[PDB]
Amino acid sequence: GRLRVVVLGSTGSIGTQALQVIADNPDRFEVVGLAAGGAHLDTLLRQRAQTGVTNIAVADEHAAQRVGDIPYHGSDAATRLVEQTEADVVLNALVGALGLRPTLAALKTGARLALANKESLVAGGSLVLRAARPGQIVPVDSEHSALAQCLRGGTPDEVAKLVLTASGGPFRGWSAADLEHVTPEQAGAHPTWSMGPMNTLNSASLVNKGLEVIETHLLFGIPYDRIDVVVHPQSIIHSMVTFIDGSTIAQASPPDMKLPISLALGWPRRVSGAAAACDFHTASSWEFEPLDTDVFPAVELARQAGVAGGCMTAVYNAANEEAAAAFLAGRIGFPAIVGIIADVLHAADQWAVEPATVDDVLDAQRWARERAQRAVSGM
Amino acid sequence: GRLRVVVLGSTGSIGTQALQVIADNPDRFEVVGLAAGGAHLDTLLRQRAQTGVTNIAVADEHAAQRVGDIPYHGSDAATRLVEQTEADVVLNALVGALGLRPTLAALKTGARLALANKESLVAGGSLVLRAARPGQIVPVDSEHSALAQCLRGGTPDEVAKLVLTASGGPFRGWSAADLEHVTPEQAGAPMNTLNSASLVNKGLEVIETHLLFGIPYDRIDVVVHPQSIIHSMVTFIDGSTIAQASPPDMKLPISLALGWPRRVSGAAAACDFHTASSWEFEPLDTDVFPAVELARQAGVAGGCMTAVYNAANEEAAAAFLAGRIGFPAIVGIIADVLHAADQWAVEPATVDDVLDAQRWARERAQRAVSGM
Ligand SMILES: O=C(c1ccccc1)N(O)CC[C@@H](c1ccc(Cl)c(Cl)c1)P(=O)(O)O
Ligand SMILES: [Mn+2]
Ligand SMILES: [Mn+2]
Repeated sequence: GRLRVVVLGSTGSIGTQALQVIADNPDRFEVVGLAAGGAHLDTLLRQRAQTGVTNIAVADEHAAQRVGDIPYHGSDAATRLVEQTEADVVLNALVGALGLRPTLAALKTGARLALANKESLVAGGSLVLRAARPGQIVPVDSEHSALAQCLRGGTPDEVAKLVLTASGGPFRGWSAADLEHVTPEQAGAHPTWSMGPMNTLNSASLVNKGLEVIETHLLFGIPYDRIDVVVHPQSIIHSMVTFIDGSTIAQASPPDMKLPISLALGWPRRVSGAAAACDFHTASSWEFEPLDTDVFPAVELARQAGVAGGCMTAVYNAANEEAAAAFLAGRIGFPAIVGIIADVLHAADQWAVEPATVDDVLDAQRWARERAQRAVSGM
Repeated sequence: GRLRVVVLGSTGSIGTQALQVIADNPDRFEVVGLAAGGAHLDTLLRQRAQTGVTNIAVADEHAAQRVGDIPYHGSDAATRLVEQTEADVVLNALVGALGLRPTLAALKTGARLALANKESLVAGGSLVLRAARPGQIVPVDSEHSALAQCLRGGTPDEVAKLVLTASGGPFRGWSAADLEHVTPEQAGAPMNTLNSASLVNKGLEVIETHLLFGIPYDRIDVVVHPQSIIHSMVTFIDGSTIAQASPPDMKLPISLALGWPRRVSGAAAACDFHTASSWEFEPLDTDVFPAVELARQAGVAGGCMTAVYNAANEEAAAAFLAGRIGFPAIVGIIADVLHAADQWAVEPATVDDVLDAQRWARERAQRAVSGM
């Protein structure tokens, strides 16, 4: 009855919330593994003391002189923890490149993978899919969690459309001309040595939604031409599924990541009192409007990369990271982020091949960065 | 593959929409029987012509005399059609008291009952429930169709609340004082329309929801949603709500009731999320509209009380239409009648028990009218 949980990336926002859900629900879950990168050693050590969990890994080579009592440490040590720890669920909330090998290891163990790491699907693609059995991957992000719930409304042959909702970001309703000269600070993107500013930039870019469309295709096996994005400023409905008879099923909740986290951990069972429900005793309205795809071409560009397949989505994401970083640094204008991704992709025919190994994904990503760094440089 | 379908009340709105669904899906369904009152004989004869179905029932004896070719005629013609005809699904879209016996006949056959007759469950209560097996009654109403769909979102132990949406009728935001002056014309009256306006329809649907899904009344909520695009929602124990949405079109829940658990391709248009739209929610003004509160009271009391609730409504509704009482007196009289109905919390053993409750309720409502 009690599920054994490995929490990877335990010190970040997703990992800390998952540990609160588990602490609230010791009848349903027990923590059996923790992993974080060496920069987060002090917090990881606090978690060991608080959870009493000693099976912990420092997920990289860093803090190398302070790991004398850590059971796993070094490059790829989170993968080793996953390989060696009996569990029912691996929550992978590692950030970026770190997340890929532990995802692959988790799938090989036969455990459920509660996947928070975007890298795994966006870059890994068919590497990750070929390692998974049907139903083994359960998403942690609000939208994909919404979609997985709404897909319960019918059999696969009855699915007409998947509809992801999007806030539209801070430039919702702006013209191309309006966006020509915006600053990173106008996007709500301010410095911090984390993926925070990148994440907020991707939200302004609509690249966030592009990535979520890619993840949707891979998670649910629905063609790109049947994955739509709708703007919904309230973010109460987190996504919807439209079925062949005309019926749409939607999932709605006040924003709170503990809900989709709880569900991914307990899948298929829901977790009592994980989050607060919508209160239908106070007036509200849920608004929907089309995405302006002329102004925000990032989403259709993600579909184009996705349709090409293989390492093309790794290329899309890696080119975005470089271009977005350039925009953050004040080196390029806002429109050039997606302009650069498009340029890199146009040159990227060699990367439509499926990746044979992790190294092919890494090669595609290095190529894409180099290619994006060139585009940025002149300009 | 082909489900044989008996359509009761074939000439009404639901009936005709159902025939069109069946005609569009001959691989899925076949019409094998029709029943109507006879008021719209033109339609029935036209339906006989288009479907080829000669297996027909007519309530009116003088209207059946008009053709003299109808195998079933009289006050129980529909019931006798159900008893005789080999079917997989009986769609009962008969109106009012006409629907109860046919519902009982249908359940007795073992066929799925696609139920569009509110009276069956609301008045029939446990008598209808005792006649049914798990899953045999499949609701046609948009709200209950939505609920059944949203329940796929989890297991039964995970359900926190069922939330029915209500249009609010044309008198959203009106005071009791405002409602005093309402004419039949303003309330769109047309018994479903009046009930929509008075919120009694929602009251009835709350009772139906309890009896169909076995959720307690204190966990069946109503929210006002004027667009009627969200048709109902379920809130699960983890805080997640699952909602069903579509442009209002009965062909959707009709198709689903006939083909359950399988969906029917192209039954209805989907929401078009490429055009801007707004879905508004607001609480019901329960001071001005207590019909749902009253329905819960009747439901909790149980037995014949919901039969009393519905019959008092119909009498009071008739009085309002006749010009004998004002609009707020409809639900006012329902309350008065229910409050006098302590003796009626007894379980109905037979159809006559239900008819006795309804008689009592009609007479008590009339006495209240003769007061005002
Ligand atoms: O299920 C239905 C219905 C739905 C669509 C079309 C016709 C009837 N009804 O119960 C009719 C009354 C309900 C209703 C439902 C949908 C609409 Cl579009 C309207 Cl006007 C009224 P109510 O919320 O007022 O109680
Ligand atoms: Mn998201
Ligand atoms: Mn209804």
